[PDB]
Amino acid sequence: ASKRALVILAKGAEEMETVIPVDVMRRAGIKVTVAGLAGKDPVQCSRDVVICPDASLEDAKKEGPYDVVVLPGGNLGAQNLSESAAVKEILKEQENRKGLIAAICAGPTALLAHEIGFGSKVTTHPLAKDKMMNGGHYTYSENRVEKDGLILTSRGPGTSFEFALAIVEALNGKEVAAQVKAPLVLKD
Amino acid sequence: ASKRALVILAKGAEEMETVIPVDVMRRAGIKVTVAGLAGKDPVQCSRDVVICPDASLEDAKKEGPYDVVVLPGGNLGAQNLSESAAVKEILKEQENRKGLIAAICAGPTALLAHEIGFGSKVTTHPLAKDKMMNGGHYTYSENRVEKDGLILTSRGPGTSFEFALAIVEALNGKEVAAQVKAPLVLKD
Repeated sequence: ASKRALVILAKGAEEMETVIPVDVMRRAGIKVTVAGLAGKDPVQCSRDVVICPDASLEDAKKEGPYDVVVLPGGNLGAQNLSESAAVKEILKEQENRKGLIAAICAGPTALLAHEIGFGSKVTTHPLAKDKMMNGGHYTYSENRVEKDGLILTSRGPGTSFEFALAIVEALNGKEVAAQVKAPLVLKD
Repeated sequence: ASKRALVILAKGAEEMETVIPVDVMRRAGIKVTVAGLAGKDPVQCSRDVVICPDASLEDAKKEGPYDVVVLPGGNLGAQNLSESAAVKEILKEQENRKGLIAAICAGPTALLAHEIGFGSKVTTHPLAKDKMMNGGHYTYSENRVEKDGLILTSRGPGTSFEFALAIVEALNGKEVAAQVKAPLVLKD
């Protein structure tokens, strides 16, 4: 009866956009797997924070399905996610089974690379808008958090808490999200 | 001409309160050393995020002095910081040379354990107030960020961005903090 989350961690990922959702989701009782794109080895994030993943993406792929797949941002991290065939397979499968897909900042540009969720309203970091909108396959939003169907997007490191709590609300409901939120000392 | 920051990382530390200041400070051009209390080995944080430190605290101690010493929160992380003699030596030295000391959430309780900054106005996480105020050696504040002399404190994971930007402003000034802040997409 426990929900499961997959966080895909690639070199150059924004470590704040990786750790906040993982932390907040585990506070909500969600079983989170931080899967290294390139294997089990430690991952050097965009600001040189080094994180040890829980598993390789190859191994975590076999232990699905997941209720949410989370794509952190970071320009170079998002590029690595966009070039990976394993990520394409995971996202297409998740879209087919109508599971939740969550991406923040530059992360949503991986959805375009893999042709995921065309026609959805999405947001990105302001600096990633032009890349996300190449071809006009999505409709752009400036909301700090945007959810259209099974596609949940957010804008930047400073929206990471709202992004993470939106996932919790989608998976575990509004009451759990509010309980998890109070001890964090968030402003609004 | 480069400012230097020391972040002391112990088991049970709150990984969000560790990664946000490190990331934000490196965005500000500050040279940050994430020093493992127990050595160079990876550190399991409070929500099971595993971080590889840049150096052992023993090694980082020799490469001082630092313009700021940063103590993350996390109840068990703060207890480990409070029991460490090496931390006592670093903090007392930092206080004598009138360097900045920054602690967030449960982190400020390590200041009480090591008799640092008595008489200062400080804040903590609401759940750590009673422990911080044992003996009445400080004056308590409910501000999200509190700075009294060389003691800078903050309340919780949700104040981590404001806590980190206050450090940048103290070290590099108000203009740099504002430049670093804009791309984060913070609300206020």
